[PDB]
Amino acid sequence: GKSKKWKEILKFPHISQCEDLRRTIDRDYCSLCDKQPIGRLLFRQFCETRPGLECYIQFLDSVAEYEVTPDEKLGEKGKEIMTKYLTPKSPVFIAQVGQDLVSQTEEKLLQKPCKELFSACAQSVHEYLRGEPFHEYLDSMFFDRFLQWKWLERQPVTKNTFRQYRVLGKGGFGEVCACQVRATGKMYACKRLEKKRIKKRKGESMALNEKQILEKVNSQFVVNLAYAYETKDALCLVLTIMNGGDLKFHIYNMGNPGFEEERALFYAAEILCGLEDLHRENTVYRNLKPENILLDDYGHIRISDLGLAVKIPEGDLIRGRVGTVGYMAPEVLNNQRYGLSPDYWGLGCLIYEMIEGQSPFRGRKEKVKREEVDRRVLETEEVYSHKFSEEAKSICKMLLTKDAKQRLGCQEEGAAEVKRHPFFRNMNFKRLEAGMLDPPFVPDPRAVYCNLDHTDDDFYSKFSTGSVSIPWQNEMIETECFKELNVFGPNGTLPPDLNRNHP
Ligand SMILES: Cc1[nH]c(/C=C2\C(=O)N=C3CC=C(C(=O)N[C@H](C)c4ccccc4)C=C32)c(C)c1NC(=O)C(=O)c1ccccc1
Repeated sequence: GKSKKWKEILKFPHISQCEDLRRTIDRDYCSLCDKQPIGRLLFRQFCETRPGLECYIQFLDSVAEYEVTPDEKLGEKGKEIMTKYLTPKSPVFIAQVGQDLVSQTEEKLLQKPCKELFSACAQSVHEYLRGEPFHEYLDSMFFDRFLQWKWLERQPVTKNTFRQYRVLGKGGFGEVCACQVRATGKMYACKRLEKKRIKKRKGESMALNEKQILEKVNSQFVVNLAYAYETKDALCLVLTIMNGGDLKFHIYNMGNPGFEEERALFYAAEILCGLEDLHRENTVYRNLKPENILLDDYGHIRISDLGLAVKIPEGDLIRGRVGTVGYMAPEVLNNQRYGLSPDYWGLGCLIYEMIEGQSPFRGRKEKVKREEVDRRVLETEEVYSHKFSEEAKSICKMLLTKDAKQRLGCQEEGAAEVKRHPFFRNMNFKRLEAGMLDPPFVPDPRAVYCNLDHTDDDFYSKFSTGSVSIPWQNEMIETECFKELNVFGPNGTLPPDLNRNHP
């Protein structure tokens, strides 16, 4: 549902408008050719024009396929790649990998195969492309086209950039609408925060905390921020739409109550991956509870309410009794100084609650005061049932270890430790992060699973930043706007917008 004249808004500017962008963008290979989706596509598109570079992109694709191939099917795939790219007389032969590297991978395949068999080769390939091909691409018409896409990216966004549809989560410190970008037709979730409440409550710093935490992290398993802007009356945050409901509804209304262990495994694996992505930014979530794990249209999950998240300074600890009764780690209830450990306590709480259909320290049918709930969280040892395997019992106990120093995942190894736990013994995290494992429950599409101060001016100047690069470029690609507008000249000739001769 793109706007009538959607091609005029995303109309490329003339290459001459991007000179300021050219002399300012950092020419980091990893950033321009990999992280940034549209940049990645354009560099790959540049490599298709050269004969000697095409085989390198094809090989990296085949390695990407190898990493997610099942175990029983690895050998075959490995041999395929070898006889295709790594044989001297192959039409698509990789040259910059040393002969002493192809013979090393020959020895590797002569034995049991591994998922990272081709990692050495792929790194050699990238070390090559990082040099001569990359700098060739910089002086190519495709980097020029990238500068055009960036110029579009940084354009100002306002209320007119989107169109609102319905309110969905009116309740918190604001409301959550269903905004939609008009030029592309992509659906999001407006997160209107009323300026007046913000100043009255004096929590402007927490608005920036959530906005900046979101803009920095980009995970498949945490709601992604795509736009932040200021409108008369409020400050909305354009976020990933989640039309599948939340985990609380599916545990209790659509559950036994509860899930089978295998189902809980899927959700816990994605949640652990979300928490790992947040922790890579030394950011603790502190608000893990079923109603904050949402489902999308496919059945995959994302962490949602980041209003309590904070970026723990590296080599530092923080203080704060925050969260929801019954989902607060003991170190928090006591107001001790903690790190990332509350999130792993929350993970324990969630796996338990999914499997058993009730909280580990409170019964669905129980009527207890916050005081006794906290006393149990701090003193009582939880009990398990035949719904848990020994492995599930184990991971829940280790994650629900009262002493954050003994708690699983709260060591130097981090999420890796939790991912190795026998509870995930049958989980291929690689295929999970690649979206290959089918989710257990698929939400039906047509379902309903339910003043004039200058100080505020600076607070907004830091909040209303605009579009987020990676999300924005991803939006362009999903809506096929990139496919449609990314059109060069007939038979590899400079299009008019990229030829400095005629503006
Ligand atoms: C689509 C959708 N998104 C969301 C919601 C979200 C989202 O998407 N991202 C995010 C990220 C962060 C939040 C978040 O922290 N807010 C808190 C409360 C807050 C704080 C301050 C001010 C306002 C709000 C919420 C969301 C909701 C409910 C539905 N609606 C349903 O779940 C629903 O009933 C339904 C079921 C089936 C089909 C259609 C609708």
